[PDB]
Amino acid sequence: RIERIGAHSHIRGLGLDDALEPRQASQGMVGQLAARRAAGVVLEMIREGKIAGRAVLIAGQPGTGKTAIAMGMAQALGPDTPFTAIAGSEIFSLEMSKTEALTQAFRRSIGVRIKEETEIIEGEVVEIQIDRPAKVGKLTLKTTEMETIYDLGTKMIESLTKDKVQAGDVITIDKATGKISKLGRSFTRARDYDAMGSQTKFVQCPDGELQKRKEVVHTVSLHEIDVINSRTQGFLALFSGDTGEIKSEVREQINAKVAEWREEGKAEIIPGVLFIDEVHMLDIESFSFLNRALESDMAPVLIMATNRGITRIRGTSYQSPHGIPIDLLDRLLIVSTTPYSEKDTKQILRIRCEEEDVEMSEDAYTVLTRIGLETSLRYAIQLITAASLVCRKRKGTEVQVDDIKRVYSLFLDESRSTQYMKEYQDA
Amino acid sequence: TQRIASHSHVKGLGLDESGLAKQAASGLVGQENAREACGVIVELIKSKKMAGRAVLLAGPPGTGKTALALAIAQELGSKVPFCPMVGSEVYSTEIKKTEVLMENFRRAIGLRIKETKEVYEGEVTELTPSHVIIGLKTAKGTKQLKLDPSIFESLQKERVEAGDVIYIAVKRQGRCDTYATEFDLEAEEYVPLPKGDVHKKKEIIQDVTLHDLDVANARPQGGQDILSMMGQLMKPKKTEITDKLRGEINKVVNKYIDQGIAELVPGVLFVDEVHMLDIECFTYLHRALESSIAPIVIFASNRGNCVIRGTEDITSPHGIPLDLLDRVMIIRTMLYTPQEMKQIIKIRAQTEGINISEEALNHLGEIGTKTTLRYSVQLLTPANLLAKINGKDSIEKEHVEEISELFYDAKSSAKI
Amino acid sequence: TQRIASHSHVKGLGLDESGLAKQAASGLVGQENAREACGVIVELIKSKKMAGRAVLLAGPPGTGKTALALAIAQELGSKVPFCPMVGSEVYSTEIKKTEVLMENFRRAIGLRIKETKEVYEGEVTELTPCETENPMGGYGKTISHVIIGLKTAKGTKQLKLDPSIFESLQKERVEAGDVIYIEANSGAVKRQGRCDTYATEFDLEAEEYVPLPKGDVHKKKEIIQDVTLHDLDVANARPQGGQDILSMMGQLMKPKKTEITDKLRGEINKVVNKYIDQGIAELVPGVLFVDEVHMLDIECFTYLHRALESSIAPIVIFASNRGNCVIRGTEDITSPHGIPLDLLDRVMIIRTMLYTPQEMKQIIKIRAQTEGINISEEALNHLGEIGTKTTLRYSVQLLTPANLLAKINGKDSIEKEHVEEISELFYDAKSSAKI
Amino acid sequence: QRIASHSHVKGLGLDESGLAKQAASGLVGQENAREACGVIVELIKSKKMAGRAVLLAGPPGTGKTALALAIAQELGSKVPFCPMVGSEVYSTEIKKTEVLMENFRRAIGLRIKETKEVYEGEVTELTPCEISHVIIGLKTAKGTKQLKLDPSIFESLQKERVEAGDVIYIEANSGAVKRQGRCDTYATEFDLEAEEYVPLPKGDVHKKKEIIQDVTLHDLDVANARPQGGQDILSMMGQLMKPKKTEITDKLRGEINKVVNKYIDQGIAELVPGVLFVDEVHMLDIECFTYLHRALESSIAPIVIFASNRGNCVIRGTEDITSPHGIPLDLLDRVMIIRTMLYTPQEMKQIIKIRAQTEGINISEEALNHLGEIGTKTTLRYSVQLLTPANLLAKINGKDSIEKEHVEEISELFYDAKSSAKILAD
Amino acid sequence: LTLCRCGESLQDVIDRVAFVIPPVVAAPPSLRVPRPPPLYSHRMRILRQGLREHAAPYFQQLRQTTAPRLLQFPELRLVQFDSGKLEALAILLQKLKSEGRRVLILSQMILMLDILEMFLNFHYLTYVRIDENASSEQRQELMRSFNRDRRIFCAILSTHSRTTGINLVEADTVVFYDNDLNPVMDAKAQEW
Ligand SMILES: Nc1ncnc2c1ncn2[C@@H]1O[C@H](COP(=O)(O)OP(=O)(O)O)[C@@H](O)[C@H]1O
Ligand SMILES: Nc1ncnc2c1ncn2[C@@H]1O[C@H](COP(=O)(O)OP(=O)(O)O)[C@@H](O)[C@H]1O
Ligand SMILES: Nc1ncnc2c1ncn2[C@@H]1O[C@H](COP(=O)(O)OP(=O)(O)O)[C@@H](O)[C@H]1O
Ligand SMILES: Nc1ncnc2c1ncn2[C@@H]1O[C@H](COP(=O)(O)OP(=O)(O)O)[C@@H](O)[C@H]1O
Repeated sequence: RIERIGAHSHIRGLGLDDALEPRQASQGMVGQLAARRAAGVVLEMIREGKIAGRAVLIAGQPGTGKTAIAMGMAQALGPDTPFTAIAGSEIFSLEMSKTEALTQAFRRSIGVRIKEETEIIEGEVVEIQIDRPAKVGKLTLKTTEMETIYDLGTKMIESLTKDKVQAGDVITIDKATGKISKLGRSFTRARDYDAMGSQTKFVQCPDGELQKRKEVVHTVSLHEIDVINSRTQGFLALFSGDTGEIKSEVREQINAKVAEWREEGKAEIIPGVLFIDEVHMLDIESFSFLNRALESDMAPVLIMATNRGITRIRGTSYQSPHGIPIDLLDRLLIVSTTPYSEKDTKQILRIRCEEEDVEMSEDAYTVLTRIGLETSLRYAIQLITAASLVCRKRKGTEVQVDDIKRVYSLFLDESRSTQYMKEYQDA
Repeated sequence: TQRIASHSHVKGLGLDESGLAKQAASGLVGQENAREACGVIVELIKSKKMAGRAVLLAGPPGTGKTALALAIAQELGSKVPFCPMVGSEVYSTEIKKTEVLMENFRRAIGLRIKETKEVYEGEVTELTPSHVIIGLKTAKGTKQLKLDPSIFESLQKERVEAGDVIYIAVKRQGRCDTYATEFDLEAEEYVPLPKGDVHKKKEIIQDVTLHDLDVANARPQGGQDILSMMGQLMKPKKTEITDKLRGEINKVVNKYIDQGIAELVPGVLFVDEVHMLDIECFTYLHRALESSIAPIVIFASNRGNCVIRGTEDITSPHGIPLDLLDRVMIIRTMLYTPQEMKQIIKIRAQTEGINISEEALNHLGEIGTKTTLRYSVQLLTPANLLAKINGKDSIEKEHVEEISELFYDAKSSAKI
Repeated sequence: TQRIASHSHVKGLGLDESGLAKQAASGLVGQENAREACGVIVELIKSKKMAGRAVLLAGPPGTGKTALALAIAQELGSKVPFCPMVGSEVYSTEIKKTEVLMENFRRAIGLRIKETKEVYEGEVTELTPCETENPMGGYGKTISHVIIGLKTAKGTKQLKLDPSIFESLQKERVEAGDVIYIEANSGAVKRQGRCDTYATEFDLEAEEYVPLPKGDVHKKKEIIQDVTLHDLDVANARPQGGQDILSMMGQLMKPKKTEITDKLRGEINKVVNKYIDQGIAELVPGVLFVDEVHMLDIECFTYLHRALESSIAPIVIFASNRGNCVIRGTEDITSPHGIPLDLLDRVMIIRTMLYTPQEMKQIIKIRAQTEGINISEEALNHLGEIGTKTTLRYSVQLLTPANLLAKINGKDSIEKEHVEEISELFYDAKSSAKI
Repeated sequence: QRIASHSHVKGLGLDESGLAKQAASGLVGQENAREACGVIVELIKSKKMAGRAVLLAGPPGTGKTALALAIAQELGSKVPFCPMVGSEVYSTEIKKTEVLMENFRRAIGLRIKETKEVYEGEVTELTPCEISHVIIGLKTAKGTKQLKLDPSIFESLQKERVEAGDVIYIEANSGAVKRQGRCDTYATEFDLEAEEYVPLPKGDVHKKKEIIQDVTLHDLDVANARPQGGQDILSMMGQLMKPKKTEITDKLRGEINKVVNKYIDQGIAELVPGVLFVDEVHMLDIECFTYLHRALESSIAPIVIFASNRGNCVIRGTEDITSPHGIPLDLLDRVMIIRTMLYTPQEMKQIIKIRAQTEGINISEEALNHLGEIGTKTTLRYSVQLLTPANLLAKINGKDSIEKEHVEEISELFYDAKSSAKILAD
Repeated sequence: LTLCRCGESLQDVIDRVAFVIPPVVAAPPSLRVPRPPPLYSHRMRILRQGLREHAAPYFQQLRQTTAPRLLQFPELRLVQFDSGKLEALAILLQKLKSEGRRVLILSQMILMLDILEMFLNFHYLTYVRIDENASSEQRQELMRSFNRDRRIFCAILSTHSRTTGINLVEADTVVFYDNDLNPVMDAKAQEW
């Protein structure tokens, strides 16, 4: 519950209507109807997943809400669909090539819902009488509507001895493997032992004696390749990034078995999204790889964001729009974000204030909207926070003009920093 | 259903009996000379006589060189391996670059080997022990096998009532014998008694590539000696040596071949984005193509006359040096006309599952010939979604117009 | 050993109750607006309401940016963690730059985890009161309870524990006369060792005899452990327990610091939230002071202005000393403070003016005081004058050598002659430029 | 013998008075550089100085490497001589500075004087008594006795699969090994056991001899850079990086130096400083020259001979700084520079004749003149290279010696750098 | 602490690792072995000493040795999914067991009997198979074991034997999995 509000916490989805009509202000967003409708339609395409290898480029001036609309789409997509957010400079690893990192990122945003039929027996253990030779045992499971006694085997008795199960424990035994899983207790333990005090759990299902076809959908991403590349996979799946596995017999074989599962009804493919923020940092080799990697059937939807116009492509000398080669730039379609006006800026500032739980006068809102239209929006939020803190220190109830104007001089913007920078501190 | 891809519409070259390139067939359209050259190339591949040859599918962007190579692969068939590669793939941080290209050349080649495996299955009746005289029982009969100690099982593998299946080089405890009536609740699950004979030999025609054997003999993981387990305990790697690469492997493969044990299956290696490879890659490819054991390689370049990477001083056509560019045949693909653009747009819409009206198709073809064909191809799906939202089953001109208004092409974004 | 560091006089921002700035601000002098901004941002940190916020301590060299940084750090107190980092440390040959930055961000975040355990200890006197066989079945011999006579230094208290634990008692060598470590819920017995009262001087053995427990038998030990999120990341990264990890050749290379985002985020964050909302731990976000931020590559800034966008990112205090300079890793891309113009928009710039000659004199005097050497009025005036001429940091470095020269010359206080001689024996770079 | 490029150089060619003869010991001319070489070789033989540097500077093909090999030969195999190349410093698993320090350490050698004795004995007489005391029998071709050993030797012996009738070597201080069979294993007619047998050893049952093993400090460092084996720490598999990344100097090299000094004071060890010949010095980076001009100043640095072929050029790693000999002025100073002069046509012909005599090729008078002319035309190395195929063709054509026709034909067949560049303009 | 190692909500890590293991090594051979016709005693002795030293720490056991996978057997689910008849049979048997009625499964092919055996094992339904291989007395013994034994749920018959030995019925529920439409077979089959 203790998680602080970040720069994109004010947004909590992409405000859209039944007909995908964008709204002025909803779900923490304001203005920018065109790019928001583009986000809505690409999100509909993602949730459809019928087509693979689609790319979208979010372009615009800084502070136009590129990362904002990206996080909004991520939120609107909701759980059950992977959304791999990554920065352009994260692919540069000292233990795995750029192409390998891109393959990892692509396969990481693809999920397979594996269906598994289970048969679990549950109930209340009324009698767990076990005859230890130092071989024979019987279990008396009880439910709210029926009871049954089961003769325990040697291995089952040993498993029960492993996980201590006293009378009155709510357990869920899997008839397939016999794994002992304790859920709780139905009553106290004799009220006499001067220890082991806990709370009592609710009774089990009436038909819990034998659940026939308990369906559990195990969801896992296509990053499962780490499970095969090495005999010990937890080390690679948890921390180790040195996963330069062999592409042959791993990628192709896993894809083939995933197709077999999809055809045989075991699992279903759920393509996610790969959001590369500041994609301009990718080397030209990474762009050349994305050009071809984006053509596979397992290719997720590649959302990208650029904050530049004509700029040199990293790893070469010639320039291209958005710092992306002409090929990949032409392949994808671009979503331009128009700057926000004064009203939109004021509304965004008000939404941020509401998020931060801070209140300020109308004149404060006006002067702060002015300052934000002049300097920037993020700087306006910084001033919101600073003025709220100055007001709290001042013992006031709401932020007045005298606090925003004070923190404006206390904290400087880059435009004024460079102005006072004429002291030639260093070069 | 299977999700659509970028090149899932191409099914093959779609040539006539004499190789005549039809206007449109097998998903492809246009590029008659290119598709005829590709027919000749697949004939070469099927010949399985020449080795080390290569071809360059150099052409302007959007001509379909990649889709063309994928159609070539489809036409060739799944038997002959077709290894796709990106120029950036060669750049690795654990294996040498030229060695990456070498292992690619190797995996590109296929090999179909035949082997007879003796399998021992049945419920274990006796497990008395170095050599272990195990007893397997099946519906046919019982046999006391004089198995070797190397197969002695470490895990539970109960002495009795355990169903085991062994083959000569690991054992698999299938499941517990069908004693479900002995106990009412037991952790172990049961399977029926195997009906097949204990000792059975089955011939499996397995298809593998030469690089599989290469990397396997490089760092084997079989055997039972402790030194082996300690060697393969952690950090697998690459960079097989040339002496083991050639020599022993080629000799054993030729042995299997001339003895009827295996059958060589030459494949293809599609090195895409060759225009951005370093000069070292080209210098190694010089000798690679000039080898009696190198497979066919299909290159797909997109750049024109540009500076070769790794030198940043000298320029050459197609970003490939002249000495190499001459070693590979050139396939010149031309740009599609607005009519062909509209035709391929309609083909993709049919494959992609989208219904488009005549006016909508015309507007899409116009937007394509104006900005880019692939741009309209990308706009196809958004228009279908807009139609669905608006309740229209088929796309109309207004839908594609609104879509274009929402999404700006690369050219328009650059104009801004 | 006091081991006076370069600048240890700073003890805090020294702001008045009203939040304004004063001269004697707990060691640090001058820099009114800068210290007020430091107070505002430290109040922000204490609020623990905002995350991913960065501040830039831009200012010419010698303005004491690191000084005020350590001041605000001390003001925060040892309670919240403070991870100092320099731009050069990001360049690692084994782990990528962005992952080092993320590890530093994690270190900057603290987390106090409490743990209360009810345990019983004392000299055991085992005895099983015979009880009639299970009344539900037939007859025979059973045990319904097992009484353990735990004897502690304060007294004795018999515990009628559950009989099922008898297996644990027999498992370990729990004989009458030894100290056992009982657990309330688990019940597992862990023998500490025999009582020292029986440790005869003639018995040769160690680690087997332990003193009697002091206090009541029932002890509710409350312990708190403060570990940063990076500590938990590292702990959950590497394995432990068998699995042939004892190998030397193929395992001694412990520097596998490479980390993935799935483990870093996700499960760890969820378990942290579970411990927080359950009452087992309390999150404590700290601060990440990054001096020489201009030394980072553009591949580092492009990841910084994305990590700062996360809700979990802590407060970062950048301190750039250079001016308009080309960004590292870029082709003649000049930007203010050597930082891309895109990141400067996300940081609050706290400008620091140059110290007034009077402030120079105050700094020299307080540094001399901290060093513990008396300086005459004339010597202090000469030190202030030379600190006005050249860089101020040169004067403070002339105190200890001048002090030693004075002590060796037979005098206690630093006379003007001593500083005059040291200025000719040692000089600054501005004068050394005369090649 | 597989005559090499510097085989005829079997010495430096200095007389008793120290002057360099006009032509002797395989060398011809170059009296000044030969005198400098004969002075620095005496400097090295003095064994008193340390870290002194030398630079054999001069145009290409002047014999600087020949002079280095002559110095090495004159010094003799009793002192280490490490032939080193600049490109070798660019290691992938060890830093350049560390490779340079390892080469410096290799350039220092010490002789270990030790008198070891053995206690070979018969296993059939194995009769322990008490595990606390054991006795072994001795039966050689010259005598028979018995010995008494500490039970530790009996443990180390039973560790090996000893059998009756085997020859076992027992050292007086530590160690033991088995030799199977003493003319009794093949007698019983039992088949082989994957090992070869050996008859009983001759000589006395107890032997003693003086031992002198030439070991260098780098060997000690490498041996101390590992756990030495023994217990579970003995784990060793393929790919083991025996040349580990680096080894600290204060706590590892310092201890080696201390123990060496101790054993020298005790008279057990004798130090013999060697020479470090670093060829193609211009290939080293500036960050290597800066550490080299400082490491050779230590009290333990040996004599280092340098050789810079190319003249003034840009220093490696700088791209802007240019210094003579491709070496910075910092390292250039403090290094005695020995200038090598070019050879005259008569000296070239004499060197060609010496090469022909050494390699076994026989050349005629007119043939020698033509070969010397072809050499002075472009370079002596071209004539040295053409000398062999000339005699090869002569043998093919049935001629024992080389004539004008054969030399002219082989010169027209192949081409030199000058000729190649002349025709390369096409 | 405990982690999920994946995106699933909650599940045993062992189950996670056991579910997804598609690939097996393509062609792993044994290790290379130098073959010098003479083997010097020194190297062989050193190698034997090394093997003995490595075998001494056996207390670890390498946790099953983590041996590679080389078989990749087919999933048991495919037995049912491969045929809708078996899915309908699963539904019917689940219904009948929820009702408590035994089942008498009738099939014609012995291979189909093995298929039904694997299917019931997938459903954990205890069964007793009576086929032609078992002699008349063995068939009667199997029928007697099925009768009066409420722990046995299903009974599988071949429908091609005489079956004149069966005497008593338990739950009066029969399932004709296969239909033969043969002249004499079906007649006497349905009759008995
Ligand atoms: N539509 C919007 N609604 C609310 N805040 C916005 C919006 N657009 C931009 N911002 C704010 O501007 C700052 C930077 O803009 P951002 O959302 O990152 O877009 P961009 O990626 O173009 O900078 C952020 O702090 C963000 O909160
Ligand atoms: N001959 C063709 N027939 C049908 N569609 C084509 C043809 N050539 C190209 N395409 C289409 O053009 C799109 C891009 O072609 P592509 O293979 O990427 O060209 P390139 O290889 O030059 O990048 C593909 O999605 C495919 O639909
Ligand atoms: N206001 C001040 N009062 C006392 N000492 C100061 C003050 N400002 C700077 N100093 C001194 O300056 C020295 C270093 O300052 P520092 O924080 O490193 O600035 P910069 O990093 O810009 O050089 C410290 O040793 C400290 O003693
Ligand atoms: N003084 C000499 N007398 C005889 N032969 C010489 C003499 N100097 C050089 N040579 C020969 O000339 C060749 C030059 O080789 P080298 O010493 O490598 O030249 P550089 O001076 O470039 O090192 C050597 O092979 C050597 O045999």
